[PDB]
Amino acid sequence: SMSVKKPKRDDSKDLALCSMILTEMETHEDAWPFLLPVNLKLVPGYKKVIKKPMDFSTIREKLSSGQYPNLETFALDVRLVFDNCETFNEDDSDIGRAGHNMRKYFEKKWTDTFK
Repeated sequence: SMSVKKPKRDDSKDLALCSMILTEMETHEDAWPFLLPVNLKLVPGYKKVIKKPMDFSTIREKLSSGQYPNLETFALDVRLVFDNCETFNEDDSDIGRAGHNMRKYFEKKWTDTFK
């Protein structure tokens, strides 16, 4: 509350560390459904159904330009990429399985780096 604060967690390396995680997600062999925005002209149903599209390139641009106020807003956009994928793709598809694999990979890196 006013003039009463928990001890200051060091957040000075968060930008760099989120960049490294994002590099490792970019270079994973199952990243290919997630590298670029879904083409809304060429994928019937996507625009109407997926209210907030998100992809790795868009997270990279937001990160590089100071559009994440903190490390949690960064994790929300990463998770959004996988929630969107589950919304549109069957579990038993190459893309559906890719999404599950990447989400696992992300959550471990996140825990090991920050928890």
